[PDB]
Amino acid sequence: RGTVEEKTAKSDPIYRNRLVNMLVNRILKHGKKSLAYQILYRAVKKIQQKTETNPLSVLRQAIRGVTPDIAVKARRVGGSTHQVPIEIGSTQGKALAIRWLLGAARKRPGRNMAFKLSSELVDAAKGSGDAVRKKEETHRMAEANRAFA
Amino acid sequence: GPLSSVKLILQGRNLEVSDNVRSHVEDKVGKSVAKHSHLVREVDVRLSARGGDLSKGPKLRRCEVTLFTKRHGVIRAEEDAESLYSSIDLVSSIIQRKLRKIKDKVSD
Amino acid sequence: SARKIPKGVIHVQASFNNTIVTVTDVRGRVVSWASAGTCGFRGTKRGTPFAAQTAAGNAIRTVVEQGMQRAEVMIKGPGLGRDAALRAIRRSGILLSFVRDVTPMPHNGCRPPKKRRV
Amino acid sequence: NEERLLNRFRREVMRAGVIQECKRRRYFENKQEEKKRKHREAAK
RNA sequence: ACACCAACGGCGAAAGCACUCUGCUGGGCCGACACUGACACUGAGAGACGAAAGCUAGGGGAGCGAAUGGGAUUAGAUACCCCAGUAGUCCUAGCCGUAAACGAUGGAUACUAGGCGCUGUGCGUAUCGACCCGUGCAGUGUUGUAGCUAACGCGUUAAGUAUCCCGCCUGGGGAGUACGUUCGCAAGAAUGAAACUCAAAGGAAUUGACGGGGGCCCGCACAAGCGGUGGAGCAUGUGGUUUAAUUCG
Repeated sequence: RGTVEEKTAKSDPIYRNRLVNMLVNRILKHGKKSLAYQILYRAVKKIQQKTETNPLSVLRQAIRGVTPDIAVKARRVGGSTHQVPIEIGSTQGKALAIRWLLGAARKRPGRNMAFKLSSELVDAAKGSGDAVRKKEETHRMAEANRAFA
Repeated sequence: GPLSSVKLILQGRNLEVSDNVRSHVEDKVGKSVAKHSHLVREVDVRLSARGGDLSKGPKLRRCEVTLFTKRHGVIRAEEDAESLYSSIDLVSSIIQRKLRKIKDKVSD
Repeated sequence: SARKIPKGVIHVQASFNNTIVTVTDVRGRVVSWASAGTCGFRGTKRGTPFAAQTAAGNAIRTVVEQGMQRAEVMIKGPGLGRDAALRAIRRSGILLSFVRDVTPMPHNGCRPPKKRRV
Repeated sequence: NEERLLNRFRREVMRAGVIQECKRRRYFENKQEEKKRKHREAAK
């Protein structure tokens, strides 16, 4: 098949941001869009309560520390499987960034999803927790095999 | 398939199955795919008979053996012979070539 | 130490599955050698252009006690380890006078062994 | 210096393909006609 | 053992022959009439040579490398892969006499379109000297008319048209085996059946299918996501088991 028709991406409902709307679509599970909306804006009203900066700043600065520049694509030549790394694009790194961020945010227990996404989000903002460690363990594997190409 | 092997499933159509029949099935099929080291999931051996003194047509014994293996696909072999025993030995030979096709194609 | 002269030959035994980056003076007393098996990883990984780059870098990074200006490189043999090694020496950028090949070009001397049939 | 490679470029004058030729066995005119027919037609 | 030179190139009867130089020596091709005057062709049996592997005798032994030995892959591996590695490979003197020893085409003469080539010489042009053009022949190659051929193709180097000479063939197995004999140090080579059995065995071409042969292009086919089944409980269907029947498909 050739290609996908280009893209249509709208901005955030109340902040007019194309990243946070991407994040509210990724936290969506089966159509409950008002509830995912609720979880994200309770996370923003939580992040105004924790520190006192723009949530765009702590969010974008968080996902800069989750986004990888390179990853493992276990490719094949002649039947021989090389673990050769290939440089991932930018918006691909956005989708992977909030991917690991969100799934890792679905592990830290204790309280509702606002506290869970808040806690793993500031752990991304401080280089701790699990999402940026997941960045490292997917980053120190492609670093480990640069002897391929 | 006495032990450790793929799961055996018989089908008997138009045929009252005996001890010597399914014993010959597990011993010829199972003991010829006993030098396997294959974790094949499921073997369906469907052993129907037809014709001759039973009905119109020549005397036929027709076996189909199907292997739902993990190892690169599914395979089936249908042979039609004058006896049950010649059917099951002949399908046993065919499935020997098909499994050596699978194992030998895993190379390098 | 050594004779302390900043000109000296570099030999790169680029094998079909390995590389060796040795460096020696004009007479031929080696001042350092470092190969793909030297720099850590070993096996099917060694003998790739990353191993040529890392083995050359860890080879000539230890001649900073000399600080050789006038470099000249005398490589040998077939393999995927040549061009990354020359990009490594030009990355260190020291006064590479001339690179050259000294590979054994036989004049039908000995019979090379059986073809592989794999 | 610049990142130009004239050793590879000059190398194909007398290629290192006389060393991938000489790893495997001395064999007669079947594979010397295959390699030297494909090589007599690669230069023409 | 002799890279580049190495060429769809040169020579030999074939096998073969390539680092250079020297010596002895074979054979080919071309011209002049310089000579003889049919001395010609083929060749049973015979004789010689005859790749490689093999064997006797003595040297020599770096690489490679049957057998062997170890490691690996593998259910297994006496094999492909890898590491060692003996005979052998080379030479002297012999024996052996077989090869897909193939151009899968015995030799010789005469005759029958061309195109594009290469090699060797000869004549004329051109210059006066290397070229360069046509050619006279001989040899080597590639497309190709006629004709032949079951077809593919061959086609002045015929598988064409004719003439001569020798060999060999008459269904496939059995079987290049048995027996005998000759040769051979042996390995074996040569000559070479039958009983019985089969209705085929073969050749060239076509159409399909297929290929762990290419080339190209689609498909939620894989990859990227998202969500499940397989785990638990239940609903239901099938197989098996049981029963008088667990209707049949």
